[PDB]
Amino acid sequence: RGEYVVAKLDDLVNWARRSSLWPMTFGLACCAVEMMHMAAPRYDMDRFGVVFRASPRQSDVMIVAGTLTNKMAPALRKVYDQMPEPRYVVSMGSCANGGGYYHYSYSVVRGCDRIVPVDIYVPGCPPTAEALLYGILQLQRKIKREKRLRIWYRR
Amino acid sequence: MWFEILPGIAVMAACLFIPGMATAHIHKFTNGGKEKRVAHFSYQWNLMERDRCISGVNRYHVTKGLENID
Amino acid sequence: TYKFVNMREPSMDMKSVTDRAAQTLLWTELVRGLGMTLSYLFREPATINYPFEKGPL
Amino acid sequence: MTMYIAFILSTIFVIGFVGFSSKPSPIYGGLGLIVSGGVGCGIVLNFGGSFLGLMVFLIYLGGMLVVFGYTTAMATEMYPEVWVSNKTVFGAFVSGLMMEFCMVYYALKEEEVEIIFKFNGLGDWVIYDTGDSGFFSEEAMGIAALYSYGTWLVIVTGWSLLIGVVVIMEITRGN
Amino acid sequence: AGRIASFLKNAWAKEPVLVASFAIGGLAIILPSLSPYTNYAIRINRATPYNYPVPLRDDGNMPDVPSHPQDPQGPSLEWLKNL
Amino acid sequence: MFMINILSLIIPILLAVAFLTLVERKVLGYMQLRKGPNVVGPYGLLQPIADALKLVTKEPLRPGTSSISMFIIAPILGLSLALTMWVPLPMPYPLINMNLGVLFMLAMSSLAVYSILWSGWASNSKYALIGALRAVAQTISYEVTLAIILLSVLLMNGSYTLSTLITTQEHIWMIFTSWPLAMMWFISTLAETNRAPFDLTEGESELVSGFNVEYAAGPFAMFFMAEYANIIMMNAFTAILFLGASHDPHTPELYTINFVLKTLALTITFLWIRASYPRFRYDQLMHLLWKSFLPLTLALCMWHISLPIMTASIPPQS
Amino acid sequence: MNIMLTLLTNVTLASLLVLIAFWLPMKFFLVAITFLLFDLEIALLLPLPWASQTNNLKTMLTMALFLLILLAASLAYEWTQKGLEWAE
Amino acid sequence: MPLVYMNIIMAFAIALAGLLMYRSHLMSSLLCLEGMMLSLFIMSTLIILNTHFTLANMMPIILLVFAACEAALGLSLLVMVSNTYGTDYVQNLNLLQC
Amino acid sequence: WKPPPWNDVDPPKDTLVSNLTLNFGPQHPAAHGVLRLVMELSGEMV
Ligand SMILES: CCCCCCCCCCCCCCCCCC(=O)OC[C@H](COP(=O)([O-])OCC[N+](C)(C)C)OC(=O)CCCCCCCCCCCCCCCCC
Ligand code: SF4
Repeated sequence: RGEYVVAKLDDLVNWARRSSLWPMTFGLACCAVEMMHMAAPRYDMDRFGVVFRASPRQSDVMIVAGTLTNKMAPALRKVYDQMPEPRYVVSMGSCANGGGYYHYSYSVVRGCDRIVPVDIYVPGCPPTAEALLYGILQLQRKIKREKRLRIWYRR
Repeated sequence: MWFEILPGIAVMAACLFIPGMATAHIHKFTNGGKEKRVAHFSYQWNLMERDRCISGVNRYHVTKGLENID
Repeated sequence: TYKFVNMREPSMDMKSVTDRAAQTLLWTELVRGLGMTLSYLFREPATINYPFEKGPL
Repeated sequence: MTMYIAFILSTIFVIGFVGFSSKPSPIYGGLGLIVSGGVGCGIVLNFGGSFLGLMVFLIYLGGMLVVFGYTTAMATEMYPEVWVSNKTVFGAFVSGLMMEFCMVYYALKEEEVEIIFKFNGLGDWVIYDTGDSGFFSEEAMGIAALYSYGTWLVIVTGWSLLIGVVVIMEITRGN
Repeated sequence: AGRIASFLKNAWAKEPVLVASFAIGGLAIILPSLSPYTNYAIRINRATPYNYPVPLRDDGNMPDVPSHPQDPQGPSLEWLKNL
Repeated sequence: MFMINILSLIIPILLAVAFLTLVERKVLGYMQLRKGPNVVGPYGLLQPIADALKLVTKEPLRPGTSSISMFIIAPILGLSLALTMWVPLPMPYPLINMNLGVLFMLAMSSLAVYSILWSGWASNSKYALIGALRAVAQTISYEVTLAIILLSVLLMNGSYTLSTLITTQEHIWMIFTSWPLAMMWFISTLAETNRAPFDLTEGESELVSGFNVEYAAGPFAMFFMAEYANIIMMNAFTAILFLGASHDPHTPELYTINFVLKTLALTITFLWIRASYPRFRYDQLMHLLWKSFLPLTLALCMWHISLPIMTASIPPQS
Repeated sequence: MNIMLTLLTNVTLASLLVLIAFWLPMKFFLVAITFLLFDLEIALLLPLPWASQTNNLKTMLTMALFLLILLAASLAYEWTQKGLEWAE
Repeated sequence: MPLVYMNIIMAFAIALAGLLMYRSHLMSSLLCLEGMMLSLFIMSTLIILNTHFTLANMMPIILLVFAACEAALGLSLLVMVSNTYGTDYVQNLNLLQC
Repeated sequence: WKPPPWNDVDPPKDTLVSNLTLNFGPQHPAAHGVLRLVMELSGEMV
């Protein structure tokens, strides 16, 4: 059936994208170091897709780790547009989520939502290294429940 | 452990196996259970046309020996 | 108390220059670096199998 | 077809020359010569001359022309003209097209082209000789005489290259 | 003498690649001169019949040239056989 | 007939190139004490498929400063070159028995540098342009030693026929006769193939991606696969040159087993060598090349030309 | 023919899989010029293998080694007068 | 005479016209001068290989190794007029009016 | 047409330098993160 055909194609594309993200590091503060332990063998992430290819052009998901500043605001943003789609951003830690410990400050924008469309939020100050692995995994399952080719078929 | 890279290695050996057997077996099939007669110099070339033209079926690989002449 | 670090002196004798010349031509400290990584290849990994394995707290 | 393959390649060789003779952007002009260099070896290859042909790939196409476009890369203006750009460049290209079309048409119908050199218009293959070469490649055994008969050639070409190395520094020294 | 030996020793101390290059190039230029197999290399080089041994018109008075290919007269490469 | 052999050669080569990404992330990790790609696919057998599929489904970006004409020929000029370079490889009986195969392999190896040169010009960015400029200059500087090493090695072998390699290297590996040139050759392979300590462009942080600075998924598949493609072969060329196997005419299976294992082991060392050494600074590349590698190679060519004359050991070209 | 067929098939495969990826989704000069001169001098001794089998290889020995020392001589003059120590 | 040689002979002529006519850039002129010796190389090899003039195989290799020496000189001069004038445009090279 | 310079030295033009001021920092993990660097260089020499 036609819906089966578009379902198999949807699974094939979704399974590929969710399983082989190529995140680009945008660590700015202590939120960078603890994600950078996910690189350490204890919570290896290269076990599933996410690898060292880096090269923000060759990146699917962006992890914004640390406090976001007003002078950092445009340069981070222009990175996001240059990042080709499907682009998703991961909000790392209380500071990148909603400003955290510097919410009432003049050189920080409260949260990354004011700048980029945040798809996933990982609480912590800093979030434990494995907790981000869960956040990546839940983002992986978020891609699994995507119906790009299905929604096109309805149209 | 360390042997978890072996199945990653083994599949490669299967992939690189294909060119080795193919270009050898295809040679055997296109030469009739033989190998492609190399022609690195003129002698090795007109030798083939000598054999290709005498065979009658215009194939160098098929060879007629003592049973042909009297 | 204190201690220098880069105060080693290179010996100019026939023996010492031979090892250094051998090291430069026949790369040995590079091979020593190779041996360090290779010995670690046969070392078991410490990759916690998330989510099934979870880090200690 | 396949009989005219040397003619076919020779035709691409001529139009390849119009590519860089029209003087386009130096990178694009180099590319037009790169293909022209590539096909020219095939013309040599079809006549034999494997080693002589292979150099055109190696020491000229992958050689002289690599540093050629390399110089154009770090030199030249910030606005490189795209092949169309100046109407003269396309005018030169179409100009090169009409020369090769008129002769080739004249070549394949009347076969009596007399432009400068009188040349009769037959296929490429009616010029090859006949005979077996034994067990030695004629091209390979010819340039291998560089060290058995190429006595005065090696002495002079070697000396000039050493002077070539010294002249390039002296000009590039900047006094 | 003493300075020359010290010159070589410090050359090997800091510049071991070049002294290796000069030594190898230094040798590679002089053994081929006094080599005892160089003449052998030439001898086997001419003893490779690329071109056919065209026969000669038998007018007599020449015993060195064999009448038959298997005849003992004429050159032989028995030396090439054992070496 | 002929065409079925063409796919039977290039297609398994291409599918092996995709998989090499897995081991690059895995055997490094098993040395880095990591695990390598394991979760996706059994034992990470499916990660290269996941890697390759998004690159052929992600959006292909063409920067406005990039000439689309130059943006498309270069990836084809690179990948196709790697595949046609495989045609004279002496797999038992080679697909192409070019008597000048050694020159044939080297000639289009020089053709490879046009792939990076045009891409650096096509990208048209200040940092990108200089990154390619001081990348091509590296590769060309390493070809002169490449040619000299080749010239010395086949001088003792014979003619340039790649099939003759298995004949000269009958009883002893050729490395036992030119081991000072073998490491001279091996490091030269490490530099043309653009791998650490000469990763340079493709360095994940050296030039972030070098030839892939602005060049992302889509056409970037034919520009990050080609470099890995030359890795398997240029090591395999070393395998034929110095580690030649035996070939029984009645059983070409033995040489297929031996050569593939030898070239696969060499590629392991090639992947071993990235995970054990830093990256040469630009000046250090030329300092290593012109002033230490270049003079030594000349001296060894001095030695290897006289030695057959020294011992009456000239090889038969026919 | 076979050679042309091989290269033609490679181009189409590169072209085909490119299309699916596009529609379905003084120092710098000196290193160049020094390589150019060395590369040209390299092409001189490429015919060496067959030249090693000439019938007067003694004259070959003097002159094949001649080009190689000139390769060294060209580098030696380059090295001593700065040269390979590129402008920095 | 075979049309492949006339194809080469014009190839010199179109290269000759490009070298003489000039448009803007000395890079293109140096490129045009290289097509000169290029078309000379195939023409030389074609005649020499056809006639089995064994010793004459000398000249093709000798031809371009000396033609490349023009590139060694020609390329160097360009960068100097590029260093001083800026762009290497021929129009800039007019100081020696007198 | 002005007379040629007596010393035969034509007058130098102004500077023709290409000292691009590279912007290191907020794109490269090479800068370890937020390390915007402003510096000019002679192609390679800072
Ligand atoms: C009768 C005998 C005739 C022949 C005799 C020949 C001479 C004796 C033998 C000499 C040694 C062999 C030839 C020279 C080799 C070294 C060349 C050189 O420049 O060395 C110094 C060079 C440069 O050392 P450097 O830069 O520290 O010092 C050089 C000298 N100055 C400072 C003055 C410039 O060392 C290297 O290049 C190091 C290696 C760089 C690449 C990194 C990866 C290395 C991987 C090593 C392990 C794997 C090996 C695989 C081997 C192949 C396997 C198939
Ligand atoms: S959320 Fe906490 S750990 Fe993360 S950047 Fe802010 S203060 Fe630092």
